[PDB]
Parts: sequence; C-alpha cells; structure tokens
Amino acid sequence: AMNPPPPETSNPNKPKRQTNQLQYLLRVVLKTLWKHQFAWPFQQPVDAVKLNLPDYYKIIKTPMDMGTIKKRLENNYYWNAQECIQDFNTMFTNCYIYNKPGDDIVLMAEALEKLFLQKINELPTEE
Ligand SMILES: CCc1c(C(=O)Nc2cc(S(=O)(=O)N(CC)CC)ccc2O)[nH]c(C)c1C(C)=O
Repeated sequence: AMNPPPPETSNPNKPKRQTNQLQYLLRVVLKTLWKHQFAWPFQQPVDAVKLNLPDYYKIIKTPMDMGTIKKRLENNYYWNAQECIQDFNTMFTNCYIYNKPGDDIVLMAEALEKLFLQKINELPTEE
C-alpha cells in the first residue's frame, strides 16, 4: 500500500560519459516532451497512494517516468543512448498495460509517444 522508492538515478559504481546522442536526448528530446501539454502525468513517478491506485504497483513492476529519466541524464546514469530510449519506451508501455484503451491517460501517452518517436528519428551521429 506504500509507494515503492523511485527508480535509482545516480549510481556511484557505474562509469560515466557524455556522448552527443545522450546530450541530444536531454537538450532536445526530453526538453521537447517535457513542454508538451500532455506531459504532466508523466513528469514524476505515479503516486499510487495520493491517487488511491492500490494495484498500480501490483501490476507495474518496472515503473518509469520522465522526471526519473531527466535525473538519469543529468547524473550521467546512462552509458548508451539505447538505455535512455528504452526507459521512455517502458514508460509508455506501462501506461498501455495498466490502463484500458481510450482512457484519457492512454490517449495522452500515444500523443507523447508519437512525438518521441519523431524526435529520436532525428538522433545525431555516434562517435
Ligand atoms: C491516471 C494516473 C496516472 C498518472 C497521473 O499522474 N495522474 C494524475 C496526477 C495528478 S497530480 O500530479 O496533480 N496529483 C498526484 C500526485 C497531485 C498533484 C492528478 C491527477 C492525475 O490523474 N500518470 C500515469 C502514468 C498514470 C497512470 C495510472 O498510468
């Protein structure tokens, strides 16, 4: 009935690097999605206690959210861009798994996803 702790966002035992793709994912992709009118439900972990959603964490075992992704990028949590992209994909997929299709939240998720997919199509060249 308690919320789980939020996903880890900096790990001292993990190596760190900056890459152009990672920089692009923070400066361009995340920034663009964050501003979106439908972003707000995804800007932080789902507070199942405040929302009175008792089975959210019974069902969703890999929670992810853009506030967490943002923190990860800012603390150099990801070595590879694909790690960041997978986190976004997990976020959207969770929403589809938990919610009935045609729920307001699911529709907001599709809109964000469509944008996200467009943005990662423009991802810059790897070193
Ligand atoms: C529908 C639940 C949900 C949210 C979400 O955020 N809903 C939400 C947040 C606020 S809120 O942030 O205003 N509120 C809570 C702390 C107090 C300020 C207010 C109303 C809401 O419906 N995000 C996701 C991904 C889901 C699911 C279940 O998929």
